Amino acid sequence: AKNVVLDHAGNLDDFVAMVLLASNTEKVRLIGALCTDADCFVENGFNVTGKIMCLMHNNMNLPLFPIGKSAATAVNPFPKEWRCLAKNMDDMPILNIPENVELWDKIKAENEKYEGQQLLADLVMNSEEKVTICVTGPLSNVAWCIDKYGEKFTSKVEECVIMGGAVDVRGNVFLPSTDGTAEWNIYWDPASAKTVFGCPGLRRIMFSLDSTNTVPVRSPYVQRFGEQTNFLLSILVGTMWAMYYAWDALTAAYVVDQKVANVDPVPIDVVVDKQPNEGATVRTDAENYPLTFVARNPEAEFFLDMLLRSARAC
Amino acid sequence: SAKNVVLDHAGNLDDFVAMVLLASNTEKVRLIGALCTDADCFVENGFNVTGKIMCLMHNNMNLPLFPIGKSAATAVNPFPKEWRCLAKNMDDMPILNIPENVELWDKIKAENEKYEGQQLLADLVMNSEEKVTICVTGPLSNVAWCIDKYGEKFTSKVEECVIMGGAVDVRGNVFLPSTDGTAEWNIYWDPASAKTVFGCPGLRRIMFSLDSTNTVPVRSPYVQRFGEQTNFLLSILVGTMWAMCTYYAWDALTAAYVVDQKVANVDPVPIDVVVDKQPNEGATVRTDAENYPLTFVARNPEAEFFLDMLLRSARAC
Ligand SMILES: O=c1[nH]cnc2c1ncn2[C@@H]1O[C@H](CO)[C@@H](O)[C@H]1O
Ligand SMILES: O=c1[nH]cnc2c1ncn2[C@@H]1O[C@H](CO)[C@@H](O)[C@H]1O
Ligand SMILES: O=c1[nH]cnc2c1ncn2[C@@H]1O[C@H](CO)[C@@H](O)[C@H]1O
Ligand SMILES: O=c1[nH]cnc2c1ncn2[C@@H]1O[C@H](CO)[C@@H](O)[C@H]1O
Ligand SMILES: [Ca+2]
Ligand SMILES: [Ca+2]
Ligand code: NI
Repeated sequence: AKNVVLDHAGNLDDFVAMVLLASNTEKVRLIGALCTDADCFVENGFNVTGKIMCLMHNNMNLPLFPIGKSAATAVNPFPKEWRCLAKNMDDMPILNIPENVELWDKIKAENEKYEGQQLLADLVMNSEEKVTICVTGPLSNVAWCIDKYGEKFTSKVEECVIMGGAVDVRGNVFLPSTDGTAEWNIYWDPASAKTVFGCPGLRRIMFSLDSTNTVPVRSPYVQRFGEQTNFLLSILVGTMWAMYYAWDALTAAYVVDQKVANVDPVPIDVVVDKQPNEGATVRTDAENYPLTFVARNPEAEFFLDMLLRSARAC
Repeated sequence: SAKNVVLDHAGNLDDFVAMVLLASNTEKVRLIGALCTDADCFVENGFNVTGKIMCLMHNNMNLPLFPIGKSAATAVNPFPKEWRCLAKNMDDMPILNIPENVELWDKIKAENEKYEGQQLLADLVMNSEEKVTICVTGPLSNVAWCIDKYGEKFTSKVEECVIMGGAVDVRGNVFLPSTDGTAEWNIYWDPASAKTVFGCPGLRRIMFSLDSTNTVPVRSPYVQRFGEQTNFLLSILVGTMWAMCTYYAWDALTAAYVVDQKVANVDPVPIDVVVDKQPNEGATVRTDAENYPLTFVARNPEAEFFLDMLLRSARAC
């Protein structure tokens, strides 16, 4: 298996992505996770990450791993409308079985002392083999590592698989001050995203809205987790999807198996100016600008089957 | 021993916790029917979630099946709502989509699709051998329709109506640019129907207004205790519903009273409803009209008793 670190923002799909990575131990060795106070209040996101990890560790062969809270702060905050979703998951019955919460209470102190950004840097730089970073939240943490360590960090990254942006499709950030061209993860911290997408020597796979828009969350599919209620992960995943696109989950599925999508190189820049299109990921013709491999035409059925099967790991 | 009960609800998360409380306490309650109104949910979703809960309960605790109808009631004041979706999410929850339960619901869904909720309530009440208790957790439109159509022929068959709604000596929860914050949502949705119900003589009414429901909030550590009971389908269900709206136990408290009146003492108050288009439209006010019908308003509910009742009830299966 290959080493993977999950850098997420604590929304429901970030957690479905976590389940996908953690459950596929033959292909992925999940060596760490960091949570950013973005799509969630870092507090609850950290706790849900820990509760899911402990539920899996006590039920399948998933080694414990470090979990760190990132110190990253937003340039433009997510809608408070969907930030406290990690708070709700923190209270779900399936994540509060006493034997699992007891394990989390026993290992929480070791994890509370990590600073997420430094943890991402250390896990990547100190690994024997290269590490794949699955980024389902903003790019603030990867940018921080690039700024502090440069090539000492990027040379140890196998690839960075990123959920974010919108290249040849409309974005999803519709506010009185914006024009709808930007996507939320990039809009949260444009400058950090600029740093990541313009870094030479860093291989980037980009799951922008171009690909995620083609694999929507539909009721008949979500109801199939009801056929697997003897599996804790199916009660977990079905409950989170029961609450609009499998953005982060698609991104993580690619990490598990690249047959999820073909990718095409595009030089991607980011608008960091305080304008209506702030956060937009745009094609640039600047000479020698670094290429990003944008996912295209994802294999929907393959992904949907992968998630249902993965949710039977325990 | 058990008494006949009909649940008249609006499909939000607490309407469903109320349903589980009534249905799980078979020593005390015989649930003979339910109707769903297109108020705090899109009614088709509320209809399906009611059916799916009933079928899970029939297959796991022998709950007898009963008719479920969608009401044709339309709002006087619709919510400018972004929360009428907590029935849709629910319809897709894994614990309500177990094959053996979905198969049974699919088998009986067409028969229930044919009912019209308002007429169904009237028929359930009027054709019953023993009197019927109506637990109303959504707006009062359906009870009002029955009173308007059948009058005493309907009310004489009602044991009592236990209603969640209103605010008597505390502020309300309807905060809009044109309101003064003294009205509560179930009444504000259809004030005229509420006025009809509260002013009907010869109808016994118990009222769980914000005065009592404000005293029992949904708190995270208590909700997390349902995780100690995941071997019970109803604990995964109730816990999941209270988890996503950690909010008060408005409807659940109302249903708990139907199960055991020790949940709260009640005090008689003559209640009128503001129907004119004023800032306090929908408010429940104490009227001084001579000989006006009394409503028994719940006071100082037994919170610990209620919280224990719900955790216990959720171990029924
Ligand atoms: O409406 C929403 N609800 C929950 N999460 C959302 C929503 N919109 C965006 N994201 C979050 O931002 C990225 C996609 O733009 C994904 O990483 C997702 O977690
Ligand atoms: O009466 C009905 N019978 C069968 N399905 C129905 C009915 N009403 C709504 N649906 C809905 O249409 C799809 C199934 O054809 C499902 O989405 C179901 O929720
Ligand atoms: O008690 C109250 N609390 C909060 N807002 C209120 C209350 N009463 C009336 N409004 C009104 O509803 C809008 C905010 O939702 C404001 O326009 C305010 O005038
Ligand atoms: O903020 C809210 N979210 C969801 N349901 C609500 C909210 N406020 C009120 N109710 C609904 O209206 C009655 C209490 O006024 C209860 O019947 C409850 O189901
Ligand atoms: Ca995310
Ligand atoms: Ca209600
Ligand atoms: Ni239908």
